[PDB]
Amino acid sequence: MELFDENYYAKAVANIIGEVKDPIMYKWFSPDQIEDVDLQMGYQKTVKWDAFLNANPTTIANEVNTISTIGFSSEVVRLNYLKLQYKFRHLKQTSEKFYTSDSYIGDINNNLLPFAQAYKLASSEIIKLINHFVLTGTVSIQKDGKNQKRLLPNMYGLLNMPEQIKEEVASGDKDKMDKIFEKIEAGLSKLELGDEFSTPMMVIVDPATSLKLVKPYACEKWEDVLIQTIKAINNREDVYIETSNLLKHKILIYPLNSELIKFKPSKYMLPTPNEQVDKDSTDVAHSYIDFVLGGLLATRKTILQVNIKQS
Amino acid sequence: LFDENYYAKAVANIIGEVKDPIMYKWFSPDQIEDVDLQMGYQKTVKWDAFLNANPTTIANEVNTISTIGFSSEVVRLNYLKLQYKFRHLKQTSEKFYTSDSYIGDINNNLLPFAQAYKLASSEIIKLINHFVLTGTVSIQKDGKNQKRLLPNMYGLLNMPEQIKEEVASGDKDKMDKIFEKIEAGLSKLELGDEFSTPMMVIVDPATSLKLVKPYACEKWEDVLIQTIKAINNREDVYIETSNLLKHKILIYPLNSELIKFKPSKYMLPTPNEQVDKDSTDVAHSYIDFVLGGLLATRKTILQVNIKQS
Amino acid sequence: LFDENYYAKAVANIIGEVKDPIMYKWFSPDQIEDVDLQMGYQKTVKWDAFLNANPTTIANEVNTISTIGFSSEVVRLNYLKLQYKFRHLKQTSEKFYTSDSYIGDINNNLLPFAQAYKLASSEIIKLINHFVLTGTVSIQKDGKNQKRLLPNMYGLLNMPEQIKEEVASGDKDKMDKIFEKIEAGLSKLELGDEFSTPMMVIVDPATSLKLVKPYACEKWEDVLIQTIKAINNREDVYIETSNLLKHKILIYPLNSELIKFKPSKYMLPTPNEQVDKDSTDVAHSYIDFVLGGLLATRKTILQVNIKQS
Amino acid sequence: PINFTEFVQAISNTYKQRRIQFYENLKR
Amino acid sequence: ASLLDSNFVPINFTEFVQAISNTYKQRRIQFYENLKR
Amino acid sequence: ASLLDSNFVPINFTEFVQAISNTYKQRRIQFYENLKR
Repeated sequence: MELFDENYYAKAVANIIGEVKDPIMYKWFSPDQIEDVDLQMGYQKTVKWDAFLNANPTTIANEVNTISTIGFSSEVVRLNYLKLQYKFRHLKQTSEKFYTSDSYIGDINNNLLPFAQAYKLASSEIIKLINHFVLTGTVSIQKDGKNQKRLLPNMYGLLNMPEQIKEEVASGDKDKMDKIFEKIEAGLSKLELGDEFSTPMMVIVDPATSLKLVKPYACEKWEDVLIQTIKAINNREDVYIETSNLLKHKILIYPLNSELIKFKPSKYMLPTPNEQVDKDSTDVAHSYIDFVLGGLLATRKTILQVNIKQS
Repeated sequence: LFDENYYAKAVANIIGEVKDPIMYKWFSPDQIEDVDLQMGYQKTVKWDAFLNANPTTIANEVNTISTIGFSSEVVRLNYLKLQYKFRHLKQTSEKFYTSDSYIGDINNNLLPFAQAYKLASSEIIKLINHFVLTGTVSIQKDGKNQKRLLPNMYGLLNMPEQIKEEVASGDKDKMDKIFEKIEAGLSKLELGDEFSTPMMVIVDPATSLKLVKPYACEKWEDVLIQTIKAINNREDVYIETSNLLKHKILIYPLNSELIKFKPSKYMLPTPNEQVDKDSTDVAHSYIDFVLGGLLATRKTILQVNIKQS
Repeated sequence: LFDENYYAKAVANIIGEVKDPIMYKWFSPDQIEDVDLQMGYQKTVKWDAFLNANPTTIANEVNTISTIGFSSEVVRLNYLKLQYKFRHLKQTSEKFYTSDSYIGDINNNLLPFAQAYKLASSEIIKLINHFVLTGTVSIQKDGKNQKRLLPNMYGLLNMPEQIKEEVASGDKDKMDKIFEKIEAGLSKLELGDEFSTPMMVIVDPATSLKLVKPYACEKWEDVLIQTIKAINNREDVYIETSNLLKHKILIYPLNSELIKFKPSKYMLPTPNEQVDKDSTDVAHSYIDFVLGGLLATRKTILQVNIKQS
Repeated sequence: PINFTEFVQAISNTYKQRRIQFYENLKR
Repeated sequence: ASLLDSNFVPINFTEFVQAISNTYKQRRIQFYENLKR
Repeated sequence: ASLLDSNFVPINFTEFVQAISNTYKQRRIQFYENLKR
């Protein structure tokens, strides 16, 4: 600390608040795959209608009244949605003229901020948490991933969706890209796209997997070989590769087709302020933010999840 | 003003012929933001929010809800004001030196004010570029006799609390060892959630020459580009060469959320009102400029030094 | 004037059918600046500035401020005027030689003034291009009977104080030795702070044939381009083939701050007012042109000569 | 917005418009 | 207020310096707009 | 003053030569404009 009036030389003040940006989960879905629904909490049932041919068509020659038939079928799927809330403290609106100068926004000593800035920061944090839930299917605030919040049934993410293809790379081959690629080939062979195979594909990997991929193939790269392998099965359409720090020794492969994978989030999934505001005789007030989780829908055996066991 | 002061008019008329600083190629347009300051310091406060616990399920009645905290961090950036003086011809005496081909005295190296100001501004811009790239102010090729600067005034090369790698003099010409050190630094890089950003690499001419050698039909430049793409979410990687560096490799992201250049709006050369006059035909003028204003997140810059001894 | 001078009228009407010189492909648009001089010498003065000491910190009271000095350099360029004479038919006589679909005596090799001027201008432009590329004037395939030229009249190939490399006759077919010499010359090249500029390479047809050979799935041309990109801050590198060269390789930047062409604005062919006339149908006309005006900084051109004996 | 319900609906519409704009401006 | 604006007429040295700063900022913006990596 | 203009009527040989030089300069500028390396 300087013993002279150093505050005199503080002739410029810049405050970094950021801005509520678009969630990064939008990059993992096509524009057609996302469709909002009107719900806050509970379950919603979606019915898929289907048709099939019972026999060969009938030739219309001379007189005939016995024609082949076309049958129909239905399937009911139930999706659960959960409502969650967070609380944050902020300055009361009438105290801003006393707690805010031209070179200040709030109490630096007490970390007290006005409602707009506090809401923006909280919204950013909640959007990050929502992105983590969508990518992983679990809710946690620890880097270890433990202390997970128990969730409702029929609430899954891409990583933990049941009835999908799961491959495991043994701890003895955790650093063998050849073994990893063999497992990936097995999963791709077990993939079942049916008549919707002509679709773009998306791959999500962890930084260690990306580092291994950019290595030369054992002058070609493992990434190029994987792209060619995926193009072999997706009718040689676009294959996108992404890296996320939220994953750990996991590889996710899935198509960007609405006929197989859909996202029906609640129209209140993103953070929304609550009407209740706690007030008292002091200058500190509290506010609440609501958000809704759930809504991922997938067909059977259309997602490949590879886990590289570390030990 | 132009009717009374000729020097201001001349500066306004000639200011368009000064080339732009080359430091603009080391930053993205979003990374640079001017500030209104000449001498002193600027306090920057960054506000953050954190989650105390898991969110609370809104079911039935409940009064205890999880909280979201807040925190602040204060950053102090120092700015310094510097000046230069130069001699030039007098406006009322230029006519006695306006030759058919040029204006000025070749014998005495005396120039018109406009040309003298243009040359001085170009030199000062070069010095500013050198300071921004290196963080030190010197006019010698050896880089010694450095001007002492205030604390919290750092460049891209001397920024503290960053990643530093050193290649031993025994391995001074082994691109494999240099790339091993580069890989170690890239692994130690911490870009967090902002890793999806373009990257910038600056190398000295010797390293640029070494990069185009075949990889021990692929090149070390291609290998380095792929390695950096492995961590920057496979986005753009730019490579630049600077004669101001000597056996130094600089790698940093072009992200406004990690590295920000907040220079003073008076950083570039600006004429001073004071003009020294006497009974002779020689007058002196002053040029002012401001140095300082680089802010970087901790552990976001990789600096590799190849020791020569 | 056109009502009186039929020859001027014809020159104006047919001036547009002469193709542009190929020497324009060897220079950037900013590198060429015309001058107003037919014959004589012109002195060009280049000014520079330098920093005498470290800048002065402005704080409290101070009168002793660091100074900025200036320097000058004078360069003299020589320009030469040359003329050619050609015979042609007369305007009042063309009507008696206007044959079917052509005009002129096939037996006597006499042409109308417009066609004769066009052909002569094309030949003179070819000669000017040869002089600009080589710096010598000759009309023989052996390059002998050269016209002696004035000092300070240099071409790209014969400019002094540049990097000159020689490949021995025993290694005339060893592309590895040739490329080693090229790398040595590139290392000796000195561009300073102007290294960020496009580069131009000119080669003979034999060297062009050798370049496309496999490198000892990569080509010698590719390796050369990568090597030049290593030094020129990875700017554009252009490759040109000229039949005016023999076992020579020219490498030089396209930066106007290093190499500048200041030709006379009368360098290209121009008709003369004097026309020889007599009682016959044959007349004579004169075409003027100007040579000289290439200026280059020291150690900025690499000239590799592959000895054949 | 007359009331909090309309305010919430406006927020949801703004979020939807932002998502649509992001997908329109996205180039893979 | 910038030196590029021909209609701009400075009144004093402070306005002249502000015009110089604005001109520098505009030139930086123009360079970034015209840059193509 | 260039030979490209249809409205240009030279008065004397000096003007004609100046027009020729201007035409050559304009042709050089046009060639560099249309050149794509």
